[PDB]
Amino acid sequence: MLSIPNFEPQDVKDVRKISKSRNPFELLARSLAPSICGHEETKKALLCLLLGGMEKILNNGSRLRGDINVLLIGDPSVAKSQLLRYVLRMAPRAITTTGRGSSGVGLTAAVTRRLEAGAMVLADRGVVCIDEFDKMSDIDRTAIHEVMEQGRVTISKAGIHAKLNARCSVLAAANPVYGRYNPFKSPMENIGMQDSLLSRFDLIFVLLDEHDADKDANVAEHVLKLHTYRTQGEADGTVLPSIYEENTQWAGIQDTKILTMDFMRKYIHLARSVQPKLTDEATEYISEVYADIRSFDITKTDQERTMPVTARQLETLIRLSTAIAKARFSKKVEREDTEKAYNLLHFACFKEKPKARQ
Amino acid sequence: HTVSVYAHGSLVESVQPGDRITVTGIFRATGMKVNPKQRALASVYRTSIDALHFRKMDTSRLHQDNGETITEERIQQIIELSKRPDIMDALAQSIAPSIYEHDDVKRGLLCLLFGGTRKDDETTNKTKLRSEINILLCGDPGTSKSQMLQYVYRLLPRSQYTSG
Amino acid sequence: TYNTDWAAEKTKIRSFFDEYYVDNEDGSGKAFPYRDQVFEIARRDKQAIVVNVDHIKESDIPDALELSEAITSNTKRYEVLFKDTISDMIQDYLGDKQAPVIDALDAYMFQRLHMDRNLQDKRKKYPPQLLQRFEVYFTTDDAAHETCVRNIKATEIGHLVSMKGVVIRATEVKPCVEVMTYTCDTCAAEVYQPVKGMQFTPPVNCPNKECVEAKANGRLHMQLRGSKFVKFQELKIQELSEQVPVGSIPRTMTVHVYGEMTRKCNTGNVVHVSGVFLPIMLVADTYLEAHYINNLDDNGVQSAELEVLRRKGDNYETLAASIAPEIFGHVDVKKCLLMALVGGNDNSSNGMKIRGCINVLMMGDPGVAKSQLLGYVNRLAPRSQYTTGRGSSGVGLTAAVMKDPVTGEMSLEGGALVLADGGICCIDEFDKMMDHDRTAIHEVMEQQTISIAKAGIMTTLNARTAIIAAANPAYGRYNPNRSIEQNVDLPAALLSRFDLILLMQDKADRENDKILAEHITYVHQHGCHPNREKKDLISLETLREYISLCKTYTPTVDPALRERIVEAYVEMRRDARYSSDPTFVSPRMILGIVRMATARAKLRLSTIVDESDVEEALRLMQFAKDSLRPEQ
DNA sequence: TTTTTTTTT
Ligand SMILES: Nc1ncnc2c1ncn2[C@@H]1O[C@H](COP(=O)(O)OP(=O)(O)NP(=O)(O)O)[C@@H](O)[C@H]1O
Ligand SMILES: Nc1ncnc2c1ncn2[C@@H]1O[C@H](COP(=O)(O)OP(=O)(O)NP(=O)(O)O)[C@@H](O)[C@H]1O
Ligand SMILES: Nc1ncnc2c1ncn2[C@@H]1O[C@H](COP(=O)(O)OP(=O)(O)NP(=O)(O)O)[C@@H](O)[C@H]1O
Ligand SMILES: [Mg+2]
Ligand SMILES: [Mg+2]
Ligand SMILES: [Mg+2]
Ligand SMILES: [Zn+2]
Repeated sequence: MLSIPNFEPQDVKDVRKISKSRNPFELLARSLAPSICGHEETKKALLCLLLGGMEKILNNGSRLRGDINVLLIGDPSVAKSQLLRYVLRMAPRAITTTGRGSSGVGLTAAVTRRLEAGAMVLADRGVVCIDEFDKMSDIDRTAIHEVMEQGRVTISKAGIHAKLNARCSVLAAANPVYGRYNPFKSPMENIGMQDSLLSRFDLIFVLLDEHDADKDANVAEHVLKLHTYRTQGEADGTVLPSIYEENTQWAGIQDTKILTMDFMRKYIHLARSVQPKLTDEATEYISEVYADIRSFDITKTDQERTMPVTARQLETLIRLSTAIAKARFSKKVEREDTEKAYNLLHFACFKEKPKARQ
Repeated sequence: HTVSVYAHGSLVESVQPGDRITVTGIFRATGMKVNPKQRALASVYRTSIDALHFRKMDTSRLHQDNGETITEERIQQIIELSKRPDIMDALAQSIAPSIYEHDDVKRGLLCLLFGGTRKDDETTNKTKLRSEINILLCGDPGTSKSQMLQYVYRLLPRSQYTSG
Repeated sequence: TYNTDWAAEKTKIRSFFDEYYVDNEDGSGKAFPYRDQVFEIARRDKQAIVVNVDHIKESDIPDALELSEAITSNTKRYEVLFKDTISDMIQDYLGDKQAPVIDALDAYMFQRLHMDRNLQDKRKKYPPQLLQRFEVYFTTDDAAHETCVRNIKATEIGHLVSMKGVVIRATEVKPCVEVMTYTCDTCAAEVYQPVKGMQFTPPVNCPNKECVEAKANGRLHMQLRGSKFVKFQELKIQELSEQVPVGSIPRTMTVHVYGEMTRKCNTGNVVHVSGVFLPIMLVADTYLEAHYINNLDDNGVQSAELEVLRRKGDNYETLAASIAPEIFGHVDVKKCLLMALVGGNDNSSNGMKIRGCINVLMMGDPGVAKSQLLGYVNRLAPRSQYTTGRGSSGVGLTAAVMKDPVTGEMSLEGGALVLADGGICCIDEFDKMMDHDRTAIHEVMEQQTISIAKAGIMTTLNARTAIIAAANPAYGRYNPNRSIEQNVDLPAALLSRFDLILLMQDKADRENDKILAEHITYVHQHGCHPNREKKDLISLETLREYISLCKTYTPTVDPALRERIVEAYVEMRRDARYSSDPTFVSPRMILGIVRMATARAKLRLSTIVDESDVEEALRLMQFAKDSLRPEQ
C-alpha cells in the first residue's frame, strides 16, 4: 500500500522530557500553526479538538458523547479556510467538504436499490471539515442534528431500514448573515442560526477584521517577513517544481521556541491514548462554575452574549478538562485542568461591544 | 398472502373479481424442473389448491343474489312493516346503532342504500342516465365521519375502502 | 491419518447420554435430562433433541474434550452417529412394544414392515432417513465460536459456527423432499431414493432383477404416501451494528432452516444462530445450514427479583423512578411514558372498534434529554422502532410498492409502523417532517390500518402501534408572548389524535443548576446514578419482565365511575370556550380518560378499576394542561 | 418497446 506513525526510544525519551516541562499545553498551542499571526485561543481550541474527550458507555448500554465540535464565523480574509486546511493535514482520518455543493443526503447517506455512504459516515472516528457552512440550505442542515449528538445516521425509506455509525468531530467555517459583520446588531442576529443547531457546537468563535493602525502594522510586517524568507541552504534562483525549530524569522515570534511538526504528530499520537479520570476538586469547581456562568447578567458590564448556555456546555467543560489533562500525560483530572477549560469557555461565551457602537 | 386455486369443469367462470368467497378443496404439492430442457427437479415443491366447492353465502351483509329465495310469509311481513308512518326513522336509526344522533346523515345514507330507478339501454347494455347517489361529508374533527364510512363499508356485499 | 471406527465413537456418545446429570433442586436425587428427552421421543411426545456441546466439553467423562472437538470439526458426519445412538437407545427402552402410529408415513411403515414379515434385511431394504424419524441439533455458548458474517471463510467449511444478527428477509414454509419412493408397474417392487442438496434426478427403468431379466419394461411411478417431506424455510441475515468495522456498511448471508426450527422468526427480529457452513454442488457458492435459533426479542417462570416486587406491591413510584435513572427529575413525564408502555383495552361494541393504546407528544427547549428518554424507551420495549423526521419518507413509515427488476413483478414492502405492529414507534425531530409525509399517520393513529390502491395492488395492512413523538416549539424555543396554537404549530385534526401533550422548559436557577451539575458530574465520575437516598431501583431486564406481566391483565371499569368521568369531561370542555389562550377539545378526550384509568389498573395488576386510578388519570391530564402555560 | 412508482437533483 502506498496511501503513518514511527517511533524509536530517543523519541520516547524526548516525549517524556517535554511532558515533564513547565507548560506543555501552551507550548503545543503556540507551536501548532506558526505562519498565521494571532488566533491564540482558537489554536488552543483546535488542539483540544485534535486530542478529544472520553466516551462513557454506562452499565445499561447508555452512551455519552466524547467528541468536540467547533465553529468559526467572521469577516472575510481572516484565515478560516487556511486553518481548516491545516487541521486536514494534521488529523488522520479526515475529510473536507463545502456547504455550497453538498446535499444533506450526500453528507449523511444515500439510496442509490442499495444504500450508499456519505462523508460523515466515511469519516467515522475522525474529523469532518466543512467550509462555506452558511451557504448550506436548512433542509441539508437539519440532517446533521442526529449525527452531531447521537453519532448515528438512521434511514427508513423504500425497502431499506438501517442504522449507521457516524461518530466524528465537526469543524466548520462561515461568514455572517450580511456578508460582513454589522456592529449595530447583536452577535446572535449576525450569526443567524437557530438555538438547536447552535447548542450542538462546543465552541463558537466570532472573528472580526477591525481597523486599528497598531494591529494593521503588526499583521502587515508579519506577512512581509513570511514572504521574504528563503532556506539557509538554498540558492537565490531556485523554484518549487530534531525537536525544536532552528530558523524562525518566518514565524514572527521573536525568541520563544517552537516544536517541529513531525514531533507534534508523534506527541499527539501518543497523548491521544491517555485515559484520565475525574476527581472531587474538579467536580466541585465545575459544578460551581456552571451555575455562575448561567446566572451571570450582562447589563452590568456592557458585554453581550455570544452563545446559548444549556446543559451541553457542562459536558463541554468536562470534555475540555479531560483533553487538557491528556496533554500532561496525567491519569487524573485536577483543578489545574478545569481552570484552563473554564478560561477558554468564558473567552468564547462573552464579547465586548464593537467600537463602532461604543 | 395469496394462493392459486384451480377450477375444473362446471365450476369454471362461476366467480368474478371483487367477490368474497370460501373455498373447499384438496391441498396439493408438485415439483418443478431445474431446466425446462432436462429431467432434473428442484427439491422444494410448489403448492396450490384443487377446488371442489365455492360458497359466497354470508348473512352479515345485504345479500348478493337479487332476492330470489324469500318466502311469501316474509314478503307479507315486509309489506306489513311498510305501512308504519315511522318507516323512514325505523329503517334509518337501525343503521349504525352505536352512533349517537346524526339522524339527517343517517337518512342520507339510507337514500344512498336504496338508490333511484335503473335506466339502461338494453340493446347496448349501457346506462342512459345515472341512478346512483353520491354523498360528501364535511365537518369538524372528532365527529365520527370515518366510523360512518366503516359501517357502510361493512354492510354492503360489493364495497371498497381507500384513504388519503 | 483418519479415524473411521464408528463403534467406539458410538460408545463414547452413549456414555455421555448415560452419565450427564443435574442435581435436583431439593437435593432429593439426580436428573438425567438427555435420556429423559430420548424417552420423550420414544413415547412420541417430542420431535427433536438440542444438544449443548459445552456440556460435553465440561462433563466428567474420559475423552470428553476430544469428542467435543471432533463434533465441532466434522459436525455434518457426527449428526449421523448421534441419530444412530439415539435409535439404539430408543429400541433398548421400547423392547418388544411398538411406537404409536400418528401419521400416514407411520401407518405405511408399520403396515409394510409386517407385510415384509408375513436387521440385515431391514437395513438393506430401507434407508436410515426413513427408518429414523426425529431431529438432532447442536449449540455452543463459548466465545471461541463467536464470529460475524464477514469472518466466515474457507477454513470454516464443514465446521460448526455461531453468530448473532438481524433478519432482513424470510420466506413462508414450503414442503421439501427428503426421500422419494417409486413403485414398478409390472413387478410391484419399490425403489427408495434419498435426496441431498437442492436437486435430484428421478430414475426411469426398473432395477429389480426378475423384471430386468424378463425385459418386462415396467415404468416407475412415484408415490407420495411413502415419500418423506420436511418443513423448509429460507432467511437472509445481516450483521449487527457493533460488529461492523469503522466507516463500513454491514454484510448479509443466506440461511436454510429445517423442521422444528422453522417459524421461529419474522422480519425485524434479532437472533442468535448456530449452524454449519457448506458449499453448493471449481469456484463455489455457499450458505449456512441452521441448527439452532434464538429470538433475543423474546428471551410461567419468574425471577426472584420479580417475585420480591410482586409480593411487595405499591410499586408505582419505584417503577416511575426506574425509567432512565441517569436523567434527573421529570417524574410525571416518566409516569406518562410508563402509562404509554402499557395502554388500555380494545373495545368492539356492536361492530364498532375503538383504539386501546395511548399517544404522547413531548416538546421542550434544546438540551433537556428528549432523545435520551426516547432511546431508553426503545431499549425497554419488546418490539419497537426508532425514526427521525428527516431520515424517513411517508412510504418508509407506512408501506411501499417494490418493482423487482429480475422478474418485473410488483410487491408490497412494510415500513416502520408495520414492523412495529403490536408495539411502539418513536419519532424524533417530529416538527421537521414535511406535511405531505406527516399526513400518512392519520389513518394509523386512529383506525390502526394502512390501505393501499396502487398499480396492480389493493390490500389492507394491520398497524396496531403506539406512537411517542418529540419536537421543538415553532422557532426552537417557547415564546411566552405568543399563544399555545402559535407555539405548537400543528393542525387541530392531528392535535386531537394525541392523548397527552407535554412541554419541558430549561430556565436558569442558581440552586437547580448546581444540583443538576452535581448529578451529571457524579454520572461522569462513576458510570452509574448517585442513589444518595439508598432506595431500591429495578434492573432493566426485570422492568421489562414486569411490564410484560402487566400487559396480560384486562381490568374492567366499575359502572359507579360514570358521573365522575362525564362531569370531568364537561368541566374540561368549558375552559376551551371561556379562555383567552384556549386549546382544542373534542369527544376523543373522554376515551383518553378511560384509557389512562385502565392503564394504571394494569400497572397495579388489579382486575377492577378504582376511583383512585380515575383521579390519577385526571391529575396527569391536569399536569399536561398546566405545562403549556408556564409563568401564568 | 411502454408504463408506473419512489428517491434524487
Ligand atoms: N496573519 C494573517 N491573518 C490573516 N490573513 C492572513 C495572515 N497571514 C496571511 N493571511 C492571508 O489571508 C488569507 C486568508 O484567508 P482565507 O483563509 O484564504 O479565506 P477566509 O479567511 O476563509 N475568508 P473567506 O473564505 O472569503 O470567508 C490568505 O491569502 C492568507 O495568505
Ligand atoms: N356521535 C358519536 N357517536 C359515536 N362515537 C362518536 C361520536 N362522536 C365521536 N365519537 C367517537 O370519537 C371518535 C371519532 O373518530 P373519527 O371516526 O375519525 O371521526 P372523524 O369525523 O373521522 N374525525 P377526523 O377523521 O380526524 O376528521 C371515535 O372514537 C368515535 O367512536
Ligand atoms: N436533566 C438532565 N439530566 C441528565 N442529562 C441531561 C439533562 N438535560 C440534558 N442532559 C444532557 O444533554 C444532552 C443532550 O440531550 P438531548 O436528548 O439531545 O436533548 P434534546 O432534548 O434532544 N435537545 P434537541 O434534540 O436539540 O431538541 C445529553 O448528553 C444529556 O445527557
Ligand atoms: Mg476561506
Ligand atoms: Mg376519521
Ligand atoms: Mg432530541
Ligand atoms: Zn419392475
